[PDB]
Amino acid sequence: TLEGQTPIFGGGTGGLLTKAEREEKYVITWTSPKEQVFEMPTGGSAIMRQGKNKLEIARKEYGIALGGQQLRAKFKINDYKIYRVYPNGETQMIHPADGVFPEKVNQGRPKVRYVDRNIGSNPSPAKLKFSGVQPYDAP
Amino acid sequence: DMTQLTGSYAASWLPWIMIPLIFYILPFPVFALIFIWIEKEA
Amino acid sequence: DMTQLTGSYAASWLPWIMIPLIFYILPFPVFALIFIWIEKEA
Amino acid sequence: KLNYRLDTDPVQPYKGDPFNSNFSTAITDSPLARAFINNLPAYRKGLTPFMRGLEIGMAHGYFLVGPEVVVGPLRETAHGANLSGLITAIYIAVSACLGISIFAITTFQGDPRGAYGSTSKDSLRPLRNRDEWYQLNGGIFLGAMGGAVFAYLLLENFDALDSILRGGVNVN
Amino acid sequence: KLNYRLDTDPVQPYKGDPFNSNFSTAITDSPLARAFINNLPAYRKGLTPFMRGLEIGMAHGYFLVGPEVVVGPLRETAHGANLSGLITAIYIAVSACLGISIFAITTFQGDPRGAYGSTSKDSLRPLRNRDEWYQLNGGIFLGAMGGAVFAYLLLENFDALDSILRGGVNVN
Amino acid sequence: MNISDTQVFVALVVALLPGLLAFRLATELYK
Amino acid sequence: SHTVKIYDTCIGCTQCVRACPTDVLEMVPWDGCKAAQIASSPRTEDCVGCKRCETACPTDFLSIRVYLGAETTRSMGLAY
Ligand code: F6C
Ligand code: F6C
Ligand code: CLA
Ligand code: CLA
Ligand code: CLA
Ligand SMILES: CCCCCCCCCCCCCCCC(=O)OC[C@H](COP(=O)(O)OC[C@@H](O)CO)OC(=O)CCCCCCCCCCCCCCC
Ligand SMILES: CC1=C(/C=C/C(C)=C/C=C/C(C)=C/C=C/C=C(C)/C=C/C=C(C)/C=C/C2=C(C)CCCC2(C)C)C(C)(C)CCC1
Ligand SMILES: CC1=C(/C=C/C(C)=C/C=C/C(C)=C/C=C/C=C(C)/C=C/C=C(C)/C=C/C2=C(C)CCCC2(C)C)C(C)(C)CCC1
Ligand SMILES: CC1=C(/C=C/C(C)=C/C=C/C(C)=C/C=C/C=C(C)/C=C/C=C(C)/C=C/C2=C(C)CCCC2(C)C)C(C)(C)CCC1
Ligand SMILES: CC1=C(/C=C/C(C)=C/C=C/C(C)=C/C=C/C=C(C)/C=C/C=C(C)/C=C/C2=C(C)CCCC2(C)C)C(C)(C)CCC1
Ligand SMILES: CC1=C(/C=C/C(C)=C/C=C/C(C)=C/C=C/C=C(C)/C=C/C=C(C)/C=C/C2=C(C)CCCC2(C)C)C(C)(C)CCC1
Ligand SMILES: CC1=C(/C=C/C(C)=C\C=C\C(C)=C\C=C\C=C(C)\C=C\C=C(C)\C=C\C2=C(C)CCCC2(C)C)C(C)(C)CCC1
Ligand code: SF4
Ligand code: SF4
Ligand SMILES: [Ca+2]
Ligand SMILES: [Ca+2]
Repeated sequence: TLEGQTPIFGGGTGGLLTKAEREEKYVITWTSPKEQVFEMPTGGSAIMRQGKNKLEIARKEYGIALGGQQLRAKFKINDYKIYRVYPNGETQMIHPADGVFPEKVNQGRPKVRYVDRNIGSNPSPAKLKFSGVQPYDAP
Repeated sequence: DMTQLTGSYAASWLPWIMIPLIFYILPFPVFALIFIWIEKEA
Repeated sequence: DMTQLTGSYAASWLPWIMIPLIFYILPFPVFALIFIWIEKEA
Repeated sequence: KLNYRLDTDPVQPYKGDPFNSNFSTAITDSPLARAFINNLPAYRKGLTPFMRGLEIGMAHGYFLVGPEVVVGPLRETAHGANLSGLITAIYIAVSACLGISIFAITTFQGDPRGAYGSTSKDSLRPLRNRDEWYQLNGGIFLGAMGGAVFAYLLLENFDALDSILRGGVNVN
Repeated sequence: KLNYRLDTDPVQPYKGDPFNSNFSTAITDSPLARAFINNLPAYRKGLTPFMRGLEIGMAHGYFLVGPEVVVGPLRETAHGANLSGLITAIYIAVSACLGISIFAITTFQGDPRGAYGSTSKDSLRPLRNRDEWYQLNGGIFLGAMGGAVFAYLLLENFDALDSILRGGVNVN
Repeated sequence: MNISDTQVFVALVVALLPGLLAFRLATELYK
Repeated sequence: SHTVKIYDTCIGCTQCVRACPTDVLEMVPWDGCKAAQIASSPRTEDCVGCKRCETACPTDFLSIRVYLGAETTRSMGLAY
């Protein structure tokens, strides 16, 4: 379970919808040094509490925008985490994936979807006809 | 003519529609509403 | 007379029924068939 | 120094959840609005799906006859206008029932998508089973056909009913 | 030296069972035949028994009016011919619904005999419960009565419909 | 003197043959 | 989901990772550039295709490329 107190908010029209209860939902948790006003990702203003906060958001981009552009940039809060919550109740922490923010290089991270050539050396699509491989996926 | 109910006043169709509505159309639904009200479990 | 749709051609009753059939009788069932076809789960 | 003043707010979050995209207003949460909406045949507690459809069909089929009788293209004659209004109600209701049928066919495959899935909590869409939709549709069609005919019969006998409501039937 | 050549046979055993008294033919197992038959209201997947009866009755009551209107003993006058056709459809449908009722009464005692027993696997007779047969019967009667009356109304107003479908109602 | 009722009915029946063959081709192409 | 590929011309300026609004990208150790780091796309399932990363990329031509593919709920940016 995710712990924290929801920010003071009188209600809004940009909150969760059927997708939250049916497919997936996101939660962003952070700790603030004081009670202050922040902008909700989908409009309106909310008041983050003194201790640790928990906010439910419909999309992952809401958490990245709130944590990155407001918490880090404006409030100097660097401990925010984003969780993906499924209807069955399972919760996985997706940001930061390994506890280190992606913009900082961290050991043990593998190279994913790396092409060992310059982009101008991709093969022509005529060579890959009926093979099902895209030019950028070609070896 | 005096073989039917009529009205020389304005909108004489208003009694024509409202007498049935108040006296033998709506009263049974109103009684149903009151009966549901007075039978509700606590 | 020119107050109604008529036909001097053979079997002039055919447009009398075929126009309603193709244009406002069958199309909704046809759309229903296509809707079922394009929404079927894999 | 920050005072949201939520405790004295005339408009509260809906059902105490500030993040459900809804407000507690007079339309959505007042005692009269809740009593009226929740006791309509679509939401009335305990009603069987067929009984829900029957009452909805009766109400809708009855008034759908009217528009073509008064301003329709057969309005010049009483007999023709009534027939056109009855057919218009039948065509609309049958088309709607066909839509309700194919809605049930396509929605309820495996775990339904959206608001009709198993984990959905949409209180405004309580018919969560395929069987309930088909029972509702049967009630909708029969109610709409009956209500349309009831309006058709009253309009067809409007001359007699007008004498009825004025006491002209008491001459002899 | 024996070559049954079953692998290249255009007509195969039905459903892979050579000993079920059936063949895989264009009528029994072609994709179009299966799609049409299995989607008739008697077999359509997910339909409630009442909704099956409503569609079956609607179609049958509608066309049963016709035969007595055209070649019946009251065909000399339009008004009489329509009434005789409506009554004939009502009498036939009520007789059929009475037969359906007594079918359900006698078939479903204990473990039903024949194709409606618990261990029977008759894919062409899927209504295995007494409740399903009564729900079907209610839909059959109401659908047949509604379809017969719908045909009766169109035939009774045939002069109006004929002007309707020719634009003769647009003179005034 | 345009065609008669029988000719119209015959054409309707004849058109069934390309109608069924069009369905056969359409379903075969769908495979 | 969209496909995000990183080519060997990357200089490890971390600008694509900072520009991503859904955290698709991260910086991983590398040796092909002076910065000793290269961009990676482990979370392309969260990629919306905004191409903010390509705008941020300073190399010529782009060291990071986004190829729009099959659309999902999260790639369409749908809150419903
Ligand atoms: C466009 C538009 C349009 C149009 C056009 O213009 C129309 C028309 C029309 C016409 C035809 C008629 C009249 C005629 C006269 O005047 O004369 C007769 C009368 C009488 C006969 C009357 C008598 C009396 C009665 C019988 C009583 C009633 C009863 C009830 C139903 C019960 C109730 C129950 C519960 C309580 C509810 C009518 C009517 C109508 N309505 Mg119409 N509409 C429209 C609309 C609408 C809407 C929206 C809505 C809502 C939903 C609506 C409703 C309604 C109702 C309820 C109604 C009635 O009742 C009536 C009848 O049907 O009837 C029979 N619309 N419409
Ligand atoms: C002995 C034999 C015999 C006879 C005698 O001879 C008869 C007769 C007769 C006569 C009466 C009439 C015409 C008429 C005239 O011409 O004119 C009017 C028209 C109109 C009005 C028309 C109008 C238009 C409409 C309304 C439309 C349609 C609708 C639909 C129903 C819907 C559909 C839906 C889905 C898609 C299916 C009739 C009709 C008939 N049908 Mg008889 N029939 C017989 C048989 C049969 C069988 C088997 C079968 C298959 C079951 C059958 C079917 C049918 C159908 C569907 C029908 C249609 O509709 C019609 C009516 O009803 O109507 C109203 N039969 N049809
Ligand atoms: C208390 C006042 C009062 C009383 C006793 C009556 C009495 C009557 N009115 Mg009436 N009327 C009134 C005020 C009143 N009117 C007002 C203010 C209006 C204008 C909106 C009308 C408009 C009106 C029309 C259009 C018609 C009547 C008609 C009638 C007669 C049949 C009843 C009916 O159809 O009601 C119809 C009533 C209304 C359309 C609205 C009534 C509004 C009043 C203010 C409601 C009063 C509620 C009451 C005080 C609370 C009772 C509490 C309880 C404990 C007793 C009856 C003689 C009918 C008639 O003439 O038949 C021959 C008729 O067609 N009335
Ligand atoms: C492609 C050829 C073609 C076209 C465009 C039309 C067009 C028309 N016909 Mg027609 N007709 C055709 C061939 C065609 N006809 C043939 C071959 C026959 C003999 C069976 C008829 C028999 C016929 C009758 C009896 C009547 C019409 C009528 C009409 C009119 C209203 C539409 C209707 O009710 O269709 C009715 C159509 C049929 C009964 C059968 C049509 C059979 C054709 C071959 C189907 C062609 C399908 C097409 C090629 C596939 C489209 C693919 C798609 C991607 C576009 C309209 C002007 C009506 C009229 O005159 O109104 C005033 C009418 O009552 N047609
Ligand atoms: C010959 C077979 C046949 C017949 C007579 C009917 C008759 C009927 N169906 Mg139906 N239906 C059929 C096959 C048939 N169906 C099949 C195969 C399916 C599976 C897709 C359906 C699915 C279906 C649904 C989902 C619903 C109906 C409904 C209805 C009734 C209202 C009309 C309507 O909405 O049509 C809709 C018809 C279709 C969607 C498909 C019809 C396909 C057949 C082959 C049409 C044959 C017409 C033929 C070419 C021309 C004859 C008519 C003409 C001479 C006037 C009506 C009694 C409705 C009902 O019960 O009302 C309350 C309704 O909601 N039907
Ligand atoms: C007056 C005309 C009214 C409109 C035309 C009729 C519309 C519906 C007709 C087809 C319904 C059933 C579909 C096949 C029955 C069926 O279940 O087929 C099954 C067939 C194959 O499906 P799959 O490959 O997924 O395999 C599923 C298996 O069950 C069958 O192999 O898929 C189709 O839907 C067929 C191709 C699409 C449709 C092709 C075009 C439609 C016909 C075009 C030509 C019309 C000629 C008209 C002549 C009169
Ligand atoms: C009214 C009512 C209601 C509701 C209902 C519903 C929900 C309905 C639905 C309906 C529906 C759900 C419908 C549908 C429709 C459909 C359509 C309209 C379709 C169309 C299609 C088309 C047009 C196609 C096209 C195409 C394709 C896609 C492919 C191939 C080509 C073509 C062109 C063929 C309720 C219950 C509340 C109550 C009572 C009343
Ligand atoms: C919200 C509200 C309102 C409104 C209301 C409304 C909208 C109403 C409507 C109403 C209606 C719109 C109604 C209707 C009803 C109906 C009915 C009552 C029907 C009946 C029917 C019948 C009875 C039928 C029968 C049949 C059958 C079934 C079969 C055979 C044939 C016959 C015909 C017999 C108001 C503004 C006032 C006020 C405020 C609030
Ligand atoms: C149509 C229909 C159907 C159904 C059907 C059924 C299932 C039916 C049944 C029916 C039945 C189930 C019937 C029954 C009948 C019976 C009878 C007809 C009887 C008779 C009897 C007699 C004649 C008697 C005799 C005797 C004896 C035995 C002893 C003593 C002496 C004497 C002589 C009295 C279905 C569902 C498919 C679909 C829809 C339509
Ligand atoms: C297989 C096939 C076919 C055949 C088809 C058929 C056989 C058809 C029939 C059809 C029919 C035979 C149809 C019918 C239908 C019906 C209907 C659509 C009805 C409706 C009804 C109604 C709507 C009613 C209503 C009502 C009620 C319910 C109550 C009150 C009164 C009234 C009247 C309102 C052909 C050869 C072509 C081609 C090939 C394939
Ligand atoms: C006269 C008469 C009759 C009747 C008949 C009828 C009723 C007919 C009908 C007819 C019809 C009604 C026909 C139709 C046809 C159609 C067609 C011919 C179509 C075609 C199409 C096409 C060729 C195309 C196709 C395609 C493809 C291939 C693929 C994709 C899709 C589509 C569709 C585009 C009877 C025998 C009873 C009796 C004797 C007399
Ligand atoms: C109360 C309510 C509501 C509201 C509403 C409103 C505010 C409005 C509506 C409106 C509407 C919803 C309307 C409708 C309309 C319709 C129409 C306008 C139709 C028409 C039709 C016709 C005209 C037809 C014709 C025909 C015939 C008859 C036969 C064959 C041929 C033809 C096709 C020609 C809602 C939904 C929210 C919810 C529920 C309840
Ligand atoms: S396209 Fe947008 S979401 Fe996808 S990796 Fe680039 S910046 Fe991130
Ligand atoms: S913006 Fe371009 S150069 Fe900079 S780290 Fe990303 S891919 Fe490499
Ligand atoms: Ca009297
Ligand atoms: Ca007119």
